[PDB]
Amino acid sequence: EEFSDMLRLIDYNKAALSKFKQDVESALHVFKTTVNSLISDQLLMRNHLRDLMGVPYCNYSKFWYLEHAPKCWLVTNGSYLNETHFSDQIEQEADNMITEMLR
Amino acid sequence: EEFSDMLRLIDYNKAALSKFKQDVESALHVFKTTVNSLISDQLLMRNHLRDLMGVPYCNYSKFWYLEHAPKCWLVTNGSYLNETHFSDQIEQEADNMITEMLR
Amino acid sequence: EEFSDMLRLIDYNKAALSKFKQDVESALHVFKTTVNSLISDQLLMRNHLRDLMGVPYCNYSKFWYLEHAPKCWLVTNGSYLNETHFSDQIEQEADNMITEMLR
Ligand code: IUM
Ligand SMILES: [Cl-]
Repeated sequence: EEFSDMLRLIDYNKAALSKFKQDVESALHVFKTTVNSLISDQLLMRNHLRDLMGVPYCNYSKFWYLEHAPKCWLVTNGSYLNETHFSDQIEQEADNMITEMLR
Repeated sequence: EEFSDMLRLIDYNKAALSKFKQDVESALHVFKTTVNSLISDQLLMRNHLRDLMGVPYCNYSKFWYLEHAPKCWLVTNGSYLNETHFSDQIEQEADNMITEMLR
Repeated sequence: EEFSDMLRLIDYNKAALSKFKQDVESALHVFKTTVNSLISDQLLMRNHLRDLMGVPYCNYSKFWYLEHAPKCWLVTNGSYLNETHFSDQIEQEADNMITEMLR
């Protein structure tokens, strides 16, 4: 069946996207952990170096800065990256549609 | 219609990819802003620490280094990350094909 | 043919995903190179600043930390990011199925 072959093509596209989303999530977890470690060490350095004491903080808060973005310090204990977890709401709706179709 | 159901499956795959591209773009903007802040603070530190004055710069330019990649300094004011914006050229061509099909 | 039009829609979804995977791989290579340069410079700084000599290393190894994640140093010469290359196993299986279908 040509019908069967087209369903298989759709299934491959769906599976390749799901695997790529998982792979990107895994990669970003490694990047996030690494960048957070650099933030922690940079803060630890700053706290142990008296020659840096006169340097002011920019006091630019996270969200305003993300929308608007030396000098002054930009990195603070508010700079840590949170985990990235991609929504599967669309894929879940597709899965619900398939279960229904399957008669 | 089986026809209608298959169009719906294609539509879900298309929408899930578009949402994931937007989500990745949002995530990379946060990562980029954070890494740029670490570059700025690292440069600010270097400029205020006399014990680092004898350390040379590698003088490896961005593009050659990206293709070829302590020691000497690697990070400079040329290291800042630019914004990432993913092409939708293929999706735009698909949208043009759909508008036409729709008779 | 409606058949021909649906194959074209599947082809656009497949191509848009392949292009996006390539684009993400290109972007992550730039981010990875940049973060590795920040690690190298942070290590170089630490090695030239006597005021940091009493600061201990956390001695948290990469894999346990990635699963479990100042203080002590988190960044070491074991923190460098490796290259990210996304599997195309599913897409390769789809390509093999298409070659076969094509009679
Ligand atoms: O510590 U004396 O410069
Ligand atoms: Cl599809």
